[PDB]
Amino acid sequence: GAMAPSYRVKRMDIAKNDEECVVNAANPRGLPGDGVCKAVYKKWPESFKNSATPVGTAKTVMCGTYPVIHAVGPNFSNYTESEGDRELAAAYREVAKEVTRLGVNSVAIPLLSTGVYSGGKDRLTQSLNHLFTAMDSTDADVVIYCRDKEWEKKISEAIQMRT
Ligand SMILES: CNC(=O)c1cccc2cc[nH]c12
Ligand SMILES: [Cl-]
Ligand SMILES: [Cl-]
Ligand SMILES: [Cl-]
Repeated sequence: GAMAPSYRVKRMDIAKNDEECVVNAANPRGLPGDGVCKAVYKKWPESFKNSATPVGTAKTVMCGTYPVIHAVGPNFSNYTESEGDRELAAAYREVAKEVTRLGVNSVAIPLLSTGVYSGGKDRLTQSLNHLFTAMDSTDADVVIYCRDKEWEKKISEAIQMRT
């Protein structure tokens, strides 16, 4: 475990992370996809061997010895707000199981269902709070990765409001 488990946020490409494993915002079919998923495909393409997994689950595939945790959030274009909320919470609970099983001391993680799968709604708070519910009982250092400058400030605020 980490000596003093922490949350941090960085505004940069998750393919450049400084952590012991990465969470992909995957699609259910193991396709290269777009956004985060395509960045992860360019950096760790070997990790897409038999990475297909259902919505609300996570599947780990090693790229060398580097673990890529493929976490499949719901596409809110297709799910009701109610069912999508349940599947988004479930994906993050499966990420916490995988991070624990792997024995890593740090993990890089994007906010699931906040981009192309957001159904055109701002889900920063919803996705981050499900991230915290899952990861708070883990002892890995968690480093959240984002792109937007306003999102960086809001995620940083949310982390510090708990400390
Ligand atoms: C944390 N987010 C990202 O890393 C990300 C998001 C969207 C597109 C690209 C391309 C490279 N990285 C991306
Ligand atoms: Cl960057
Ligand atoms: Cl997304
Ligand atoms: Cl962002």
